Amino acid sequence: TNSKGYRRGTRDMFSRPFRKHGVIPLSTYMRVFKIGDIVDIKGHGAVQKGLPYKAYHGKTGRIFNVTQHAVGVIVNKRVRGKILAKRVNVRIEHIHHSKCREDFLRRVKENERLLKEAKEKGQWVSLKRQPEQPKKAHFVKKLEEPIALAPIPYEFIA
Amino acid sequence: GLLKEYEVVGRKLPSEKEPQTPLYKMRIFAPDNIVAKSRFWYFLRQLKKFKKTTGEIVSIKQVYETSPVKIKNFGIWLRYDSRSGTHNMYREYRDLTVGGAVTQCYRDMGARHRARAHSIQIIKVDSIPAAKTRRVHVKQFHDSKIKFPLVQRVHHKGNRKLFSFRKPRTYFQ
Amino acid sequence: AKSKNHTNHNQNKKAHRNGIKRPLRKRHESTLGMDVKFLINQRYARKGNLSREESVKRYNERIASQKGKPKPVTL
Amino acid sequence: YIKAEQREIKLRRLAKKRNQFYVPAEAKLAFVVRIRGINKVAPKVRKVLQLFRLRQINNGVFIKLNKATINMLRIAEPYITWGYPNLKSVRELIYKRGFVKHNRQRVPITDNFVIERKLRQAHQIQCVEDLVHEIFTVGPNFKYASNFLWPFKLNTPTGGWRKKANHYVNGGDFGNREDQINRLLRKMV
Amino acid sequence: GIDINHKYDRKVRRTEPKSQDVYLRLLVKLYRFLQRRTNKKFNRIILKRLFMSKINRPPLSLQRIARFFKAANQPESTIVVVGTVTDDARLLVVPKLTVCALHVTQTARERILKAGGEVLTFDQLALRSPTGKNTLLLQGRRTARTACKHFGKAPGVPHSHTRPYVRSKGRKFERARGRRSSCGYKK
RNA sequence: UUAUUAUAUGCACUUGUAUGAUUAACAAUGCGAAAGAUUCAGGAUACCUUCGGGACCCGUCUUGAAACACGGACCAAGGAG
RNA sequence: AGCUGGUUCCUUCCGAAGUUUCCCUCAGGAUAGCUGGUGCAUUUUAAUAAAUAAUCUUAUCUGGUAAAGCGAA
RNA sequence: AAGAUCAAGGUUAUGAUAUAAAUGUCCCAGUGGGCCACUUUUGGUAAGCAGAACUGGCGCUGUGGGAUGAACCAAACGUAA
RNA sequence: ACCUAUACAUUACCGCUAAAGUAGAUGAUUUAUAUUACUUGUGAUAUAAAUUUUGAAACUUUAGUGAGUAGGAAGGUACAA
RNA sequence: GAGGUGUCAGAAAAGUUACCAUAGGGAUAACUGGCUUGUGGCGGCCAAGCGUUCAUAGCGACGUCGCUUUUUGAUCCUUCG
RNA sequence: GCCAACGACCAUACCACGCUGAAUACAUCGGUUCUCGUCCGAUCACCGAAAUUAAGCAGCGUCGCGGGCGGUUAGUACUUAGAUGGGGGACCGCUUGGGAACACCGCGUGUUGUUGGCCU
Repeated sequence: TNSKGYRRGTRDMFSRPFRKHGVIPLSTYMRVFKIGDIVDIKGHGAVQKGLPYKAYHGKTGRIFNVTQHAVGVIVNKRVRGKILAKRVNVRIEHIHHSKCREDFLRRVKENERLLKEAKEKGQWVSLKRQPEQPKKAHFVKKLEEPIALAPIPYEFIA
Repeated sequence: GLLKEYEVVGRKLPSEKEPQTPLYKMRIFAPDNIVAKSRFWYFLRQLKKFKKTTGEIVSIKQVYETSPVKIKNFGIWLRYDSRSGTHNMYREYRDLTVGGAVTQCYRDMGARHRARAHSIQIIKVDSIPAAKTRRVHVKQFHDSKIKFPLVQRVHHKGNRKLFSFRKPRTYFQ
Repeated sequence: AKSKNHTNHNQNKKAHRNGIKRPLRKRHESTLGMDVKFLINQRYARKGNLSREESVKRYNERIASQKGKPKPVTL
Repeated sequence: YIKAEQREIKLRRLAKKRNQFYVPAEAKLAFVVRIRGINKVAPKVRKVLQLFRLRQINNGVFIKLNKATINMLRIAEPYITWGYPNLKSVRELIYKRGFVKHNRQRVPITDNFVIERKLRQAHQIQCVEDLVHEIFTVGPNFKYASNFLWPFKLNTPTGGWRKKANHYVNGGDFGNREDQINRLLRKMV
Repeated sequence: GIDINHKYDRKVRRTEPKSQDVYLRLLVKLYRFLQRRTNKKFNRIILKRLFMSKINRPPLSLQRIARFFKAANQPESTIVVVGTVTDDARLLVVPKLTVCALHVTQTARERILKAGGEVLTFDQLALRSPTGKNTLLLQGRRTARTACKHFGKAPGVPHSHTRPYVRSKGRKFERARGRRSSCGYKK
């Protein structure tokens, strides 16, 4: 009957992968973590204090507490069955800022530029992101010679 | 199964930073414009990677049999898949049609080997000019002075009477 | 009389029926595990703020008379 | 619309004369019609079908051909046959088969006036045909226009192949049969 | 193969008050005529506000009528209460207004009429103000009830302040094991 | 410059078209023929007949009951949230 | 008696679960999940959105299976 | 660092949708004996065998189809042309 | 090409859900006219004709949908007092 | 805070019943049948060897593919009112 | 460029074998009163006088050893999704999407932050 402890299956979760071996280098702390910023939790198993319990590895939350040597990140974790909210106190040695958020911020500044540029052009804005549409009337010039070549196959050979 | 021959071309996606991915083409036997593209990727994959939808279709175009009244011998070179056993063929077909040749091919392949339309791969098409026809059955047709008996007949059933009182009458002289 | 231990069969059907249901982006901000102190002078912050157009204007008038703070940011 | 047909025809004419192959602008706008169940369907696809609004067999909606949509149509493939609908087909569908969503209730049309009815704020749209322009061209108010139509519910076409659940390549039905839908769709209305 | 006409299509909310009261429905019938015929949301919600069960209708007390007066832009105001209006002894000074209500308790009618205010029926407020001019619609405190306390009765998750369903309150009545850290666990 | 289309085409009358489930012009026939009562149309009443097709025994525990699972010959009346 | 058997009119509408946990528990309960009913508050998700819920896509994280490796530990 | 006061902002900043959704009470029944199939799999030579993962059915489902059939296929059933 | 499920399309019809109005009758509304006012043409008024006394705790009006054990709710029916 | 219930969310507990009794159970053994076929029985394939010579007259290693269900296990679907 | 101190990323910085290193300098490298630490003034503590860029360190070279990245390998492998597709089965074609790895090949062999100095 079952699995259950805490460290179940974490041979490769807490594995430092080849040539990244040792003492967690200082840049990790140098990043200032501020309440409301989106953070990704990545289990570093060499920093054994403030360990993010195995379900929380690559489950990403927003910061609602900063404490003297822990960052309290609210990960919303799918239960059987009512999404309860968990404040997990985990260290910065395991906590890395999500640049999922920066994409949003880059957009505000870009949208404001496009808005201004368009307004000074008079018309028109259309700053909302449209995914890759079936494109265009494509002219291929030979140049550099007509095509043609067909293909295949003699693919025997065991 | 409707045998129409199609020219399909496909480049592999379009970046402005990244010039002009090379343009491959094929002749494809398909009833279907979609089957023309479908086979086209599968054969393109065999040399040159190019998965649709990291793949760019390009143009789907049907090609024009040059001589459908034209009286020609075709050799087709063919690969088929048997159950434990993928092998190569050369067979020669006397047809109006490169389209008609392939349609008679899928039927013939289907029959003798149990030849799966999905299990068959085409290979190559050439029109045989002139005594390059290994083809014992084929070369019978090339023969000066080609007169040939009509062997047998085919008895429409019965009649315009279901009730044929005038007895067929296998005779015919 | 071997029964069967554990099927997660139909659990995921069950969940989507009346939705697993995400809560809220609370503009009215929840607390717990804030190191007691911030909370103490957060309480004072709210209280001392008493309201406010004259209060900001009087301390702006102090900052222009004092000017103030070349030292603090560099230390 | 008539000019639109001429532009395509002329691009092809001018190219081929200059030796050039002008390969003509890849198609926007798909019509999706439901061949399949709901029962004996996997839930990923069941969910995708509800969102499309395709509730019953042979009910069909128009769906904007985007990178977003096309992936939902892929998981939906054995469940759907789809193609590029001609303007005749869109016109046949709205005038005979086209109902309106007004506070739940599925409400006639046929009046110009009842289409002016809402869509005059989406300017230049005061007619039954002007709604189909907006659908056809994938005009900016396509979200609301497509919504306004409640899925057109369409008899059966004509001898619709026994093999049914095979990709169109295999003689199937199911697939993006492209331009060959125009024959199908016109008959199914 | 309808994907999916599942649920809910039974919805939620009373067309008509769940009451035998012949008086009550006449007010509903009156305001129902006033709804679409005269536009305006005062008719729309008072129609609904008659539908209301006795809970969701909890008694509005006279001191709540008197605090609303302290409000800016409110001195000329005929306070609407779709409800029972209850006398609050503690308000020394009860201000003048006409108050329109379904029912006014007899001790509450004397302190309105002493003020010197008028105690009014909604049908006479409908005549006066079919345009709902200078009303103020007050709704009672539902949070007060003993039933609301009991909901959420849960131990574990650092909550409740909920009141266990106890016939008798005292020592030997649920003080022990599970209320306190001493006898195993804190709530 | 030419073609096309719409507006400047009102009032009377109208078995005109539609008016959002627009079956009726027109006509023939039976017949209500006082009470009495002819004739016509229409019908898986009971039940009979003739034809096709479908119909395995309910109650129940059970994963599944027509079961070579169990109670129940048949009927009335008492008879259990 | 946690067992077996039976439980007495109809129609309409919606409509399960054999799973979780604990229990001398394992032929059973409680409990959570699924179920209905009762409603309530608001509908730009409401009566003549710049507010979401949850599925694609996109962007941004995670993973040691398939495959591959052993002239890599 | 929070609470937060004040001022600036073209188009609200992926796509379909919403059968309206969220929320509370009952602490409600019924369930706690599952069964089968695609796919993935462990034990076992294997089993109409014992046991998981995901998903659908059957359980609660006829009808049409597989001659036949709980489960497979097609399809979810108001009454009829 | 043909055959064919209670599927699918349309239509009538049942129910359930939805969505909207219905509640000046000492009054309202329609129709025809005579008179009067303004104007081409409309209204007022007089007269004559016609409709309207709504279980407004229901009807008129509308659309979408219906398998169903366990079970739940809703509304009737029968029986004795 | 400690002392403890290991059936470890916490009964305080020895045999025997072929003298037995009950309420049930095909959720469950024995037993028929069904699946399976390792094991058993029967039959092959390849062929190193035996056989004076000569692999197969009759045989046949090391291997390997089956069939049968009549061995025995494996199973518990049905049957314990 | 070099050098120092303080570092980031973390082998393009390592390894191996040579060559070279001017100047402000690290270093090489000396002395042992004192403090201080060592069995031993090797380290460590202190004093900074005589030498030297050979080494550390840095750079430069190397079809090296290793390491990075891209292609190639390979749309294969593998796999999601589909069929009243095939095969006796084991499994396998097709069809809609996604997509490796070893290997081989090419090209690089530390870059850069702060702060001070030196500049061939």
